[PDB]
Amino acid sequence: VQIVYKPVDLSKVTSKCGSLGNIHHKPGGGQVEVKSEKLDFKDRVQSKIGSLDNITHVPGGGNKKIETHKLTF
Amino acid sequence: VQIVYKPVDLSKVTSKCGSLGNIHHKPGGGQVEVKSEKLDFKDRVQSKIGSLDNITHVPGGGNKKIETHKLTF
Amino acid sequence: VQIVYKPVDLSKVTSKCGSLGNIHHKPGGGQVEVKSEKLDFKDRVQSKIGSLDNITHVPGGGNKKIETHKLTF
Amino acid sequence: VQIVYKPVDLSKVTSKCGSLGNIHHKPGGGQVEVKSEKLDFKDRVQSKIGSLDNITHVPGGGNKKIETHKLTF
Amino acid sequence: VQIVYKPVDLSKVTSKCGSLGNIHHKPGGGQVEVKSEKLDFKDRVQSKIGSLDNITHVPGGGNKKIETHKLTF
Amino acid sequence: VQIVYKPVDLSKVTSKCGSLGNIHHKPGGGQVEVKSEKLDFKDRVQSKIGSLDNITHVPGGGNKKIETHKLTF
Amino acid sequence: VQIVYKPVDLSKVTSKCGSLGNIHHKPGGGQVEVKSEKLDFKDRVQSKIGSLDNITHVPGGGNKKIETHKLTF
Amino acid sequence: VQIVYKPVDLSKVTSKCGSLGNIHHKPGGGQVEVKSEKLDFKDRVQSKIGSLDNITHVPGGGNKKIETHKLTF
Amino acid sequence: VQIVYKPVDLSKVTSKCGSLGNIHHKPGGGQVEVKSEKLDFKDRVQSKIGSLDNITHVPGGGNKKIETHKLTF
Amino acid sequence: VQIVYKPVDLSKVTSKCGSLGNIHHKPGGGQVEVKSEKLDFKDRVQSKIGSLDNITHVPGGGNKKIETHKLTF
Repeated sequence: VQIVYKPVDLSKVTSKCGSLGNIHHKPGGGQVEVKSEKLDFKDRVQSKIGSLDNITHVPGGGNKKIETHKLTF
Repeated sequence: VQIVYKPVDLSKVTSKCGSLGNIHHKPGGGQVEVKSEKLDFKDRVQSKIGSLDNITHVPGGGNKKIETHKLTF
Repeated sequence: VQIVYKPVDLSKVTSKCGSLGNIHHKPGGGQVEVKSEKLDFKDRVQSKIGSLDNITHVPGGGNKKIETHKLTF
Repeated sequence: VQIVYKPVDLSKVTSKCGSLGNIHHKPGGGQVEVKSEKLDFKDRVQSKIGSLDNITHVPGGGNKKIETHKLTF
Repeated sequence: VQIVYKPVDLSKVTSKCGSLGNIHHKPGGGQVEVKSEKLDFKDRVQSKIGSLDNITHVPGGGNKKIETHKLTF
Repeated sequence: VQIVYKPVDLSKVTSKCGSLGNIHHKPGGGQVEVKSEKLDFKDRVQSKIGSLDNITHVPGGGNKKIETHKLTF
Repeated sequence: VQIVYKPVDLSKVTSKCGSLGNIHHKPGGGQVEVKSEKLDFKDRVQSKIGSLDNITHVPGGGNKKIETHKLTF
Repeated sequence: VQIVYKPVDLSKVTSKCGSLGNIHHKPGGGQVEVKSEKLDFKDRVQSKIGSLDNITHVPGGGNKKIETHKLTF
Repeated sequence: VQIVYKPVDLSKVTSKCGSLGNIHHKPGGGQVEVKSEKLDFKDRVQSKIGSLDNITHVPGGGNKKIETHKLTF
Repeated sequence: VQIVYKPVDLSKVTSKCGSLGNIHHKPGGGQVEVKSEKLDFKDRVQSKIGSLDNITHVPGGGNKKIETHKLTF
């Protein structure tokens, strides 16, 4: 068996921006209550229990490229 | 058996912007109550239990390219 | 068996920005209460229990490239 | 069996920015209460229990490249 | 069996910035209370229990490159 | 002229209570914005401009008696 | 002219209470913004401009009696 | 002219209480911003400009009696 | 002219309390910003400009009696 | 003219308390910023400009009596 894998990639993900400007993120805080008894978990688990988060994310370009290659014989 | 895999890609994902400008994110906070007894979970699990989140996301281009290649013999 | 793997990649992820500018992140704090009894967990687990986080993220370009290559014989 | 692995990569992740500017992160503090009884955990576990964190992250470019190569015979 | 692994990489992750500027991080302190009884953990565990942290991170470029190569015969 | 003023008062304002009990006042905070230019005021003026107040008032009897007597000749 | 003023008062304002009990006042903080230019005021003026106040008032009886007597000849 | 002023007062303002109990006042802090240019005031003026106050007032009886007598000839 | 002023007062303001108990005042701190240019004031003026105060007041009876007598001929 | 002023007062302001108990005052500190240019004031003026005060006041009875007598001929 002969396998040739050559996925040539010539590419760009780009952006141009003059300015981003005035960004105002001003939340009132609220209130979060979470009640549970038993938390049992495993094997690739991501969790958030009870939160009040504020995220301001202002990159000067946040261009993203995700690529995967899988060859299984 | 002979397999030739050559998916050539010449491409672009792009943007241009003069300015983003005045962005105002101003939430009142509310109230979140969550009640449970037993949380049992596993094997690739993502969860959020009880939240009050505020996200302001203003990238100067957030162009995205996702690509996957799978060859199974 | 003969396998040739040569995924040539010529690429760019880029951005240009004049200025980012005035960014104001001013949250009121709220209140978070979390109650549980037993936390039992294992094997690749990420968790946040009870939080009030504030993140301001302003990179002068936060361009990202993620790439994976897997060859299983 | 003959395997040749030569994933040549010619690439760039870049950014240019005139200035970042005036960034103001001014949170009110809130209040976080977390109650539990038994914490039992193991094998690649990351956790945050009870927090009030404030992060200001302003890199002059925070361009990121992540790449992995895996060959399993 | 013959295996040749030569993933040649010619690349750059870069940034240019005129100035970063005026960055003001001024949080009010809040209050964090965490109550538990038994903490039992092992085998690659990272944890934070009860915190009020403030991080100001302003690198003059915080460009990052992460790369891994794994060959298993 | 003869004026006799003798408004005799025999009275009670009273209360009895076993217990008041469990009182929970838990507001989410909201947001108040007030804009004006010129505030000009005088002669017995009470005012509140822009507020977010929370009052919990639980007296163990808050019985009130208000009485006024005015004789003008 | 003869004026006789004898407003005899025999009275009580009272209360009895076994217990007041569990009182929980737990507000999330919000956000208040007030903008003005000129504040000009006089002659018995009470004012609050811009506030976020939290008052918990739990007297073990807060019985009140207010009485005024005015004789003008 | 003959004026006789004898407002006899026999009275009580009272309270009895077994216990006051568990009082919890736990506010999240918010944020208050006040902007003005000129403050000009006089003649019996009380004011609060810009505040975030928290008052817990728990007297073991806060019974109050206010009385005024005015005779103007 | 003959004026007789004899406002006899036989009275009590009282309270009894077994115990006051567990009082917890635990605020998160917030943030207060006040901006002005000229403060001009006089003649019986009380003011607070910019504050974040926390008062816990727990008297074992805070009974109050205020009385005024004014005779103007 | 004959004026007789004899406002006889037989009275008490009192309290009894078994115990006051466990009082916990635990504030997070916040942040106060006050900006002005010219402060000009006179003639019976009380002021606080910019403060973060914490007062715990727990008298074993703080009963108060205020009385004034004014005779103007």
